[PDB]
Amino acid sequence: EPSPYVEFDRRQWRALRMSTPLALTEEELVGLRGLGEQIDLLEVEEVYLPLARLIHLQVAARQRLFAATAEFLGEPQQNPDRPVPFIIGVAGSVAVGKSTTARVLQALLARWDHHPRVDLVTTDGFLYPNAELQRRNLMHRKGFPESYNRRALMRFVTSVKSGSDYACAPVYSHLHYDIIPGAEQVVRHPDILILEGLNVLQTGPTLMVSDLFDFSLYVDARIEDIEQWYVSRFLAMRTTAFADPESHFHHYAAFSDSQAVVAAREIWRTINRPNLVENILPTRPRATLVLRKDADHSINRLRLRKL
Amino acid sequence: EPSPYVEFDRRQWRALRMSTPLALTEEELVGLRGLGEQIDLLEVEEVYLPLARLIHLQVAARQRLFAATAEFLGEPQQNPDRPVPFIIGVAGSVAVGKSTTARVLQALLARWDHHPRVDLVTTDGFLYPNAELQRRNLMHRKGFPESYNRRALMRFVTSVKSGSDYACAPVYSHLHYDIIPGAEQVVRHPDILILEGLNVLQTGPTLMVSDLFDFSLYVDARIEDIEQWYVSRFLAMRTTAFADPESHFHHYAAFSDSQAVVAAREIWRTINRPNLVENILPTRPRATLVLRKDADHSINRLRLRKL
Ligand SMILES: Nc1nc2c(ncn2[C@@H]2O[C@H](COP(=O)(O)OP(=O)(O)CP(=O)(O)O)[C@@H](O)[C@H]2O)c(=O)[nH]1
Ligand SMILES: Nc1nc2c(ncn2[C@@H]2O[C@H](COP(=O)(O)OP(=O)(O)CP(=O)(O)O)[C@@H](O)[C@H]2O)c(=O)[nH]1
Repeated sequence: EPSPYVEFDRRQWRALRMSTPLALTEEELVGLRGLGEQIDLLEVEEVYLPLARLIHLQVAARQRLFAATAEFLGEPQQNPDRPVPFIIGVAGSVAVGKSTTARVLQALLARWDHHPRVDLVTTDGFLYPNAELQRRNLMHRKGFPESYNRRALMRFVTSVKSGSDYACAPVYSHLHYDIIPGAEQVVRHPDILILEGLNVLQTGPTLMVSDLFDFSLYVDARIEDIEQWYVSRFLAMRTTAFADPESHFHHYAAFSDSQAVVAAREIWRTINRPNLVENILPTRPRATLVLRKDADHSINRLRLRKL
Repeated sequence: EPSPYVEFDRRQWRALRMSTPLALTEEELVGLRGLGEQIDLLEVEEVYLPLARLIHLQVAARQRLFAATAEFLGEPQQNPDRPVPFIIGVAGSVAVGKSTTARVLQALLARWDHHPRVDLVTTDGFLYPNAELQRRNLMHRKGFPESYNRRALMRFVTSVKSGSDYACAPVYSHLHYDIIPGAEQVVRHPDILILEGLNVLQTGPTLMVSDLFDFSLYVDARIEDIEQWYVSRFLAMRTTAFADPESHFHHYAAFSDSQAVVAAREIWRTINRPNLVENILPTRPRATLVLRKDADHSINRLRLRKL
């Protein structure tokens, strides 16, 4: 049975590091690591460094492709001070670590030669504001496809990849649980743009952001493990984020372990699980590379699309 | 407003012919032309020849891309006596001419230098047999996504593109309105494979045939024009295909003009229109190139995906 995919284990995958330099300290790793995430410098050596290699190889080859269409159109030859930006999508469930994965990947690629401008944008900024979610009856569907201004997101990525000088994305506060009035993230003709979100890999009756990806990543794990990571991280946040009297979720700080397990389980069951099953997981088959995590957060298997 | 697309008119498009040779007679054109289709050598010069150019340019550049992943995997370098087959998808409504478009495109590419093996497979062969359609209650949904063994189709294209020596597709009889017992089409490591069908561009919760396309075409026209072409061609077939006493639809030969208009309109309304609206048209936004036809069958506008 021939297949579009090839599976790896860490053994096999790490061999494809060749001689890529590790350009990242313990202190820097820390700054990118989210609460509960186990990633260390080893994993970055054996997992993220082959990945960065693969991407370097594909960036050049992906340029050929746009140049051919340029040659065809008889267009001015492509300004080397600004090629067509490489778009990378990073998807997966709440609590699976995908955000850390994208930050880390950003760090690795910013540290190539001649030092490529590598931007990272999360789809948080494209959530509808709370007022607008209330209007659409979606205050309990935050993270579902329809809780996003998908049109604005598509405008953004399309703006960037088409070679615009600058594009703006709004900005989300996790503290306040809402979009920040007046705040903008500004992205200026990067060489690489990484876009990270739950549903970035979605497809539809219209051209979407996944149709612009030159490369995509989906961070995966058994569903019960993710529930565990999610519940655990919720308990943990009682003394970090919820501890802030400003936090929209301050009332959670005073929960008992079991009150907090109960609350976390109910949010998992009513929001995050259904989203993962109905929307996120169906996008996995299209990802260039799946990073499979064992119950301890450790990436031990990988699935690559060779077709 | 930046855009993934660039629109052309025939004027603009035909200029991109450069100096591509026309390698096709009137007699050969005829043999590829379906009943009711207006395509002539002019249209092939001004429309199909830029298209063949664009494709030649992209075939080489698409090879870079697979070689990079090969370089990454540290794989044996790619046998030049057999590169990774270029897959082209051709979609659109019943009666819009897409089949002619694909035959013609096959002819043009088979007539390049060193003479590339260019296969053409229609998704007809992958219809479930009638007995099996009856079982699924789908004898009046022929052409809808679910009337196809999509799994077998995916196995086929995956087989070919992965570099298999041979792959087999079943074969459909239009005469008998059913799959032909024992019949196989055999495709042997072509350089280019064209896959033509109503829904080939569909997407889904699984990796599908559209995810293997390196290039896609969608032949388009105003919906009322296609109904007209369909109705007209149905009347016409009273003295061609239906005229055969063997034809599954022989009883249609004896219809009056207006009886035949009535029958054709009802099939349009109950089958072909709903399929076009619900399934085929939503795939248009993803096509590399849309070929837009005026009420006379003439391709006068084109939409290209530059992103
Ligand atoms: N204030 C607050 N922040 C949260 C909450 N849940 C998640 N976050 C933060 O918002 C972002 C969303 O995390 P999540 O959606 O689970 O994805 P993830 O990829 O697992 C996040 P990472 O890899 O950094 O741990 C993360 O940066 C996380 O630290 C919450 O309930 N309250
Ligand atoms: N025997 C028979 N053949 C049909 C009938 N309708 C279409 N065909 C033939 O089967 C194929 C399906 O045509 P259709 O699905 O309309 O697509 P198309 O791209 O417009 C076909 P072309 O470009 O060759 O005219 C074509 O080769 C056509 O000649 C029919 O009712 N009976």
